[PDB]
Formats: sequence, structure tokens, C-alpha cells
Amino acid sequence: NGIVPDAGHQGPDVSAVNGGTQVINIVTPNNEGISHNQYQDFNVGKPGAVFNNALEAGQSQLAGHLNANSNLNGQAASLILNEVVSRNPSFLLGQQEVFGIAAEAVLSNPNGITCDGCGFINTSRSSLVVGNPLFENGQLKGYSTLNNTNLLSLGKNGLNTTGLLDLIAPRIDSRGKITAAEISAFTGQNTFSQHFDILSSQKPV
Amino acid sequence: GIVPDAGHQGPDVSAVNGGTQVINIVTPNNEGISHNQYQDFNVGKPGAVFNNALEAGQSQLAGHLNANSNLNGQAASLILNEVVSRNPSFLLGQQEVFGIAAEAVLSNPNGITCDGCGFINTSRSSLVVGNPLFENGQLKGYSTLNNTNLLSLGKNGLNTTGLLDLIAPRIDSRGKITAAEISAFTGQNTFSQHFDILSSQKPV
Amino acid sequence: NGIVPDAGHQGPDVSAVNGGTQVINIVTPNNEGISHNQYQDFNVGKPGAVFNNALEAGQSQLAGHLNANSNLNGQAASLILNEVVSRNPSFLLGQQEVFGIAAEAVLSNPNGITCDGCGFINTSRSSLVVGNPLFENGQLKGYSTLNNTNLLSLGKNGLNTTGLLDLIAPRIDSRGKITAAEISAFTGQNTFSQHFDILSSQKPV
Amino acid sequence: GIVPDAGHQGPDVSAVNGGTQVINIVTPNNEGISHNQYQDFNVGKPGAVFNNALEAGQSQLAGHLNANSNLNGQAASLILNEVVSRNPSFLLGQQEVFGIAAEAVLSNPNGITCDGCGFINTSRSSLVVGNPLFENGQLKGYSTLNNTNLLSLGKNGLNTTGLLDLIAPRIDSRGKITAAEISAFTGQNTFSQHFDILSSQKPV
Repeated sequence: NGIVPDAGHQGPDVSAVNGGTQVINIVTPNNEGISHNQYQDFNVGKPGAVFNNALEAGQSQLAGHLNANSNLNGQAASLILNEVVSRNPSFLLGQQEVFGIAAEAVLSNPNGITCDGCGFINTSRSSLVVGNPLFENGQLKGYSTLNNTNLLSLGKNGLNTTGLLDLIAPRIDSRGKITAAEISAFTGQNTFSQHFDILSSQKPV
Repeated sequence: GIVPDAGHQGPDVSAVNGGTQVINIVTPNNEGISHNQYQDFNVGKPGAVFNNALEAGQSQLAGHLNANSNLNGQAASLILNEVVSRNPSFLLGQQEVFGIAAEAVLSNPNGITCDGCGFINTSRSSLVVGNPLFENGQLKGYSTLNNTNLLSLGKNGLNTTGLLDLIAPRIDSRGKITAAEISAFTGQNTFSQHFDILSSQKPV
Repeated sequence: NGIVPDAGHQGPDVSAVNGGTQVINIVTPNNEGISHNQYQDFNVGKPGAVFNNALEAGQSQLAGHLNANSNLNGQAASLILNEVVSRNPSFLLGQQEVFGIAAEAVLSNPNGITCDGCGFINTSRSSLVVGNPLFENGQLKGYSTLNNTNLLSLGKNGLNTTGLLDLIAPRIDSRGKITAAEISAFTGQNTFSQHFDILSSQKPV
Repeated sequence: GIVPDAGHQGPDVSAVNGGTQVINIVTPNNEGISHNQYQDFNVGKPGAVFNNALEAGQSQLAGHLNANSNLNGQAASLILNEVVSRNPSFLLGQQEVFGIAAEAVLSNPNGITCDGCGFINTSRSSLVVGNPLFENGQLKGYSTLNNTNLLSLGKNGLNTTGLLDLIAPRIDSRGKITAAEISAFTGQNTFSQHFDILSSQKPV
């Protein structure tokens, strides 16, 4: 597979373990602590998905015992940014776990995101963004839902996390339960800072 | 801010220092449901207090209050506030249940805007852009059928304790929601009393 | 059983169902909506306990299908006040459910209360009070932990409720997790209003 | 209010408008732990901001702040604040993690009083009347051994989001605690990093 990486230098190494759980060896973080991963497909099944942010080996909740992520050069990531660069929407039907050092995680898919029983484990702050990240000179500047009418949909089995949660999309539909420490929810066509302060809004004339 | 309906489902509404409004909710039925009907239901920064007390005491937002004389040996377990006009609701401050803790539901099919609103001493709070469904005087559930109106969460967000239900044809948001668990249901649907979805109206 | 009622007019009828779950037919509520029940023992085992606050028959979570409480004269209780009047401390090892109309529940035991895996179901507000209720002319005036050094202890399996929670005791020990919508915790020797506003405190000279 | 230790575990502390203090936490180790040591750690009504940012941005309590220059390509995932003097802590306002969200732990074996304190943008907050345990420079856990001091929650209570740990020989309280889940451990114990209890010291 449900997660297929991009072919460039921003494509992480993706593999699968045992019962279908996918393990993502995220790319090296940059000088701003951002592991910027790009995908042609980012879908999570019921077996879930594990982002390897570990410097030493250990045991993950979803995938059992895993080794360190060799793409990390002695530094864990602070923000794991997952960006779909194709036209395919994301379907999240299981848990995403940050293995190793806890970090923030962001899924960016301007084509749409569906959460039906998804969740986050060992992430300090988790964000679902139906929109694109904005870069200038390689520094992350924020996000944009401008000129976009796609949907963040929360299905019957809902979304759970013990940490912080951001839901960012032109439109949000829901028919289930959200469990999170706190939820920042922002609808409409806007631009955002990296922390999801609203900077601008696109309104019809 | 809060204007009751003229019928016998209209509660008595007064104000105390600061502008905080106090609502002596109507007598509940045997099942604990106090069904209150309003021409307007808007909460300002000074907030609003539902008097669900069988003894005098101290409310957090309005100071000392007497028992609610509409209560006859039983407090509400569900305080259902229904707007029966076409006026949308604006909630800019806290809603407090004074006395016995209870569930609070605001039902306004015209739309609800929360901007810095919240709930004190409720065991469950619900914002419903829709109507309650009654049958032989018994609350059967809620309906967002044949309704395109908006539940809007503003920049100062929504803070509550415990269970929160956001029920509306459409939900817009521009800020933070704090609750232990949020049941969010968009679209045109019917629901049970406890907001289990029972049916959905879908375009053909 | 663990729950044995007092012999007076304030003793509720207590029975047991199937796997040991105890069903309490609480006494008639008074003009202030208070069902005042007195016990020689109030202990909850793993099978839990159900307070019957129902006007029509139905199904409870812990005890299956139950009938209405005939002690209710067409009015459910608003506050279920359970008071131990003996010297025996309370051990709560399972859930307490209010069957029927949701109400507030208070357990008052000046001898001590231990919660180890206890919880509350369909209670709007739940209170554990190592102390005594104060009455004047039959109206509940509040509670007192004065001249009392006994313990509210929370054990390894903790306490859970989706509603509001008050923990009132001379001293509180804990070695577990509390899950509640909100917790008011008050230690020391004090008196309280019915809503647990502190009115006075006993301090050594 | 907040006075850092003179060693290299002492962070830089400044103040902005209103009196809000800003803490440029020390460089974390590879495991994300920023170990900060203080002669005093008290938060006033204006609150306190931990700068855990790798880019400039907007903090909620202190306005615009630059990146924390102590951070070298990795933000803290755990901000451990340790008082190494005998001064007890008084927390009368909010503690904000600005930048990357993180866990926050205040360790003060002399005692901690919370009265209107709270936490913004933390994924877990912990008050520990005790000491962290280190081994080869790695955080192994925490200890309330040989300690009789008090964690005291005052009338204005404690508000946080998500997970809260209250770890102290004794806990007194006089108000409301808001959190999704509270791990409360009294007595004299050792704990893992994640506050699993590992041993207990008991009278003979």
C-alpha cells in the first residue's frame, strides 16, 4: 504494498514484515530536522505501518524486532514528512507507528485522505493534510490547501492517538469517533505556517 | 442572548452580574429529559448557567443561586435545548450545568457557531445542526435530514470535558477542539438518543 | 455478598445475578432527589455492581436484563448516595453501573476506600469520599473528612470512567492510572458543600 | 523565576513582554533527551516557553521567536528539567513547548506546587518529586527513594492535554486536574523512563 516510494533521492526504502505490516526506512533528516519522504502511493492496511526512526535496534509494537535505520547518520528525525506526489488518494485503515525516537509525523496528500480505523503510536504530534507542503530554499515554510476541493474523510472505525492531532483539508466528512489529546481542525482553502497557524485564505469573489 | 419560547417548554431566563444568563430549565419528564425550546439561543463571553439544582448552592459562573423551582424532586439527566425559530446560534462563552451534573444538547437546525465556547459540569455535550425526534412525548433520537446548514468552529475553538458530539450536515473549523472523545457525523442522517447513526439520506 | 445493606429504612434491597454481579435496588429518592442508602459493607468484586435506577425494564451492561426498581415511585433518583455506617473499609475491584436513568453516585466510607480496577458506567458524576455526609433537617449539606486520617488508595488496575470524578479523602495513595473526564481531588481534613467546594479546614495548632 | 545551573546543562533563560520566560534548552543527545539543570524552576502567571524550534516561528505565549541555536539538526523529544539545588518549585502558569512537540518532565526532589499550572504542545507531561537516574549518560528512569517531599496541587488546579504523570512521595490536592489519563504513583519507588514502577522502598 500500500505504501510505494518515489524513485528520487526523497524515496524511502519500504519493506514488509510477517502479517503484512510495512516498515519504512525514512530518508536522512535535513538541517531543520525534517525527514522529507515522497511517495507514489501511501495507503495503510489493517496490519499498519512503521516508520523506522531508531538509532539502536529494538522491538516495535506493530512489526516486532527491528534494526536501526541506516539512513540516519547518527541523528533521529524530528519531523517525519510523508508527501504523496502522485494523483492517488490515501486510505489509512490501520496504525502508523514511529519506531525508535518519538517524532512528529505529517501525511500530505492533496488528492484526499480517508481514515477508517487509523491511528498513531509514539508520535508527539500527528497531522493529516489534504494539501501540499510549501518549501522555499529547502526550508519548510508551511502548507497549502489552496485551489483544492478534496476531502479528508473519517470512517466508521475512526481515528485514535494518545498525542496531538491536526486535521487540515478543504473539506472534512466524518461518521465516527476521534480520540486524541487535542485536535486542531482547519477547513477551507488556506495557507498555513509549519505549526498550522492560518496565514491566508482563498475566498470566491 | 437566550430568548425562551412562549409555550410551556419555554424556561425562565434571567441575568446576573457580568451579563451571565441563568436558565431555569423546564421540569424534566420521568426519564430525566428537560426539553427546552427557544426563539434564540446564543451564549456571550459571560457564559450561561443551567439551573439543575434541587438545593441552593454556588455556581461557578453566576455565583450563589437558589434551587430551580421547576424541578419537582428530580433533576434533569439530559438538558435538551431546541431552537424552534430560524435564528442560528452563536456560542462565544461557557455553558455551565449548576447543581446535578447532566448531559447537554443544543439542537438548532439553522446552524451553530462555536467560537470560544465550552461546557462545565456536563457528562456529555452535543451540538446538533438538526432536530430532535419525539414519539409519544419520548425522545427517540435526532435528525439532520433535509438540511444543508453548518456547524462552524471558530478560531477560539471548543473546550469540554469527556464526550463531545458534533452532528451537522457540514462541519467547518478554524481552531482547536478539546474533549476526551469526539463523535463527529456529517451529512444528512438520523440518530438514536446516544448518536448511533440509524439511516442516511444520500443523493441519487 | 460484598455489599450488605443496613437494617433500617435506609437499607436498599441487594441481590446477585449469574456470575456474582450484585444488583442494588436503591431506596426511594427524597424531595431533594437523593437516594440515601446505608450499608454495613460496601465492596465491589470483579463481577461489578449495578444500581437499579430504572422506571422501565431493560438490559444492563453488567447484569443483563433487569426490571424496574419498584422502590422508585415514578421518579428516578438524581443523586445515589451510598454511605457505609459500620467500621468496615470499602474495596472496589470492579465496575459500578447506574442502570436506567443516569444519575450522580457518591460512595461515603470514613473508614477507607480502595480502588483497584474500579470504575463507573452511566454515572454523570462519581465521587469517592473517605468521610461522612452532613445532614441538617434531612437536607444534604455536604461532607466532612474532619478528625479522620484514613486512606483513599488507588491500586495497580486503576480507576476508569467516561464522566466526572471526585476523590475526597484525608490522604490519597496511588500506584496506577486514573481515566476520567475531569478529576476534583481534595486531600486533608476539611468540610465540603454538596458539590465539593471546600468550606473549612482542620489544622493542627 | 527560572534560574539555570552554571554547568553546561544550564540553558539560556530570557524574558519577553508580560514577563513570560523563554528557555533555550540545551542540545539534546542522540536519543532526543535535552537534560536541563536549574538552581530554580518556578513558573509565574506569565508562563514559560521552551524553545524546541529548528526554524523561527510564532509561540503562543511569547510571540515571535527565532530557532534555538543550541539545536543542531535535531529537536528534543524529551525535555527533562531537573532542579539540582534545594529550592522547591512553584508552577503558577503555563509551560509551552514552542517548535517541535515533545514530552516535558520537571524533576524537583525538594517538592513541586502546581496552582493553575499547565502544558501546551506537549505529548506527555510529568511532575516528579524525585530525581532522574542516569547510567553512562543515558536516562534510565526516576527515583523517589529516600524522599518525603510533597507534590501539591493548589486551588486553580492543573490542566494538560493527553498523558500526565504525578510522581511523588506524597500528593496533596485542592482542586481540579484535567488530562486524558493520569498515572499517579505515591511513596518511595524507582521507575523506568516511561514511569513503569520497578521497585518500592517500604518501612520494616
